[PDB]
Amino acid sequence: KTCDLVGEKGKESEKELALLKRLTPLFQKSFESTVGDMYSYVFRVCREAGQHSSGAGLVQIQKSNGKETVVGRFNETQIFQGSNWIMLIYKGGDEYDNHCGREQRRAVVMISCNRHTLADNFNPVSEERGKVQDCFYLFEMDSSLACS
Amino acid sequence: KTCDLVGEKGKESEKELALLKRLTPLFQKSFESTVGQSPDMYSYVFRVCREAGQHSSGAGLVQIQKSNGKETVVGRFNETQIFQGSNWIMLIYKGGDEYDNHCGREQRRAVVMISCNRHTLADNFNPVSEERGKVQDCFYLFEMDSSLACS
Ligand SMILES: O=P(O)(O)OC[C@H]1O[C@@H](O)[C@@H](O)[C@@H](O)[C@@H]1O
Ligand SMILES: O=P(O)(O)OC[C@H]1O[C@@H](O)[C@@H](O)[C@@H](O)[C@@H]1O
Ligand SMILES: *[C@@H]1O[C@H](CO)[C@@H](O)[C@H](O)[C@H]1NC(C)=O
Ligand SMILES: *[C@@H]1O[C@H](CO)[C@@H](O)[C@H](O)[C@H]1NC(C)=O
Ligand SMILES: [Mn+2]
Ligand SMILES: [Mn+2]
Repeated sequence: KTCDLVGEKGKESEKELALLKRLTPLFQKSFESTVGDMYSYVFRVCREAGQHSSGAGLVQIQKSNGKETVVGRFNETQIFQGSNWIMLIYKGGDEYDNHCGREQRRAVVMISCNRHTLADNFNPVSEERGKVQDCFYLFEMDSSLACS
Repeated sequence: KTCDLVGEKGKESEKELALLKRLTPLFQKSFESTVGQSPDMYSYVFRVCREAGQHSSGAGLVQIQKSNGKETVVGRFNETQIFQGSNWIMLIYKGGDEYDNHCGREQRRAVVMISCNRHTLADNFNPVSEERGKVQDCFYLFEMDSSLACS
């Protein structure tokens, strides 16, 4: 299984399919947040990032008790690009219980161009959980694949 | 009138409210860019939290057909979303005019990626692309530079 885009299989956006193809070299990799807090984050491109076979593309692990929360699933992927960046979004994460109208969590990853690395510097920016809807966890990473 | 964020008054995001305040210096400005070839040549006009249309439609970004001057609303500022990263700000206007034959006839949407540029308050507004080949979540993408996106 890989990233699933909106639309029927084989009928998805050619623009999105092309971007997934471009990021293929990153599928085998795993990315983890730094700083050594309370939560750690693990992110993968179109592959299982969690340890519970939940279909997670990005997970949040609470350090004190090992709780793994799915932030976004790769079976609900959106991907687009600009001049020197690529935005990847995984929807369908575990539902909130007291924020955001109890909607499913979502992960938004901004990949910026960096000619010096295939991929690195992955880290969370912030979590927007103060809205009535359309909340999300925001992350950033660098990759030469985002360059033009 | 100004940008309206999701949620009733008092239930809006503290982060979005602060970002909205930060963008104030851009409100008085207007941006334009002409792209495409006839009969599909368009003039895109964009404004931050202010009317961009030549008529009171509440448009934040409009697409003008150069052949007849007809305006199509890409996004309305009464449906604004704004967030920022380390050296960029993303602004989204939903509620544009509905597609008639694409994207399940959903309302158009404008996505503007504002990148940091320490040399200008705002410049280089440029239409990037239009995604109208999906069953949902279609959008028009634009880019622009602004020192306000610098951290
Ligand atoms: O589920 P509620 O009670 O709304 O709490 C929401 C919070 O849960 C924690 O376990 C983390 O996942 C936080 O990032 C999240 O914002
Ligand atoms: O309205 P339909 O028939 O779906 O066509 C959609 C197209 O219309 C044109 O006037 C422009 O606004 C294009 O950017 C848009 O993609
Ligand atoms: C994605 O997977 C989850 C978990 O099995 C499921 O609940 C959801 O319906 C799936 N969404 C899609 C794209 O069908
Ligand atoms: C956006 O403005 C239009 C124009 O009247 C309106 O139909 C729509 O309800 C507004 N969206 C919101 C946030 O209610
Ligand atoms: Mn909870
Ligand atoms: Mn039409």
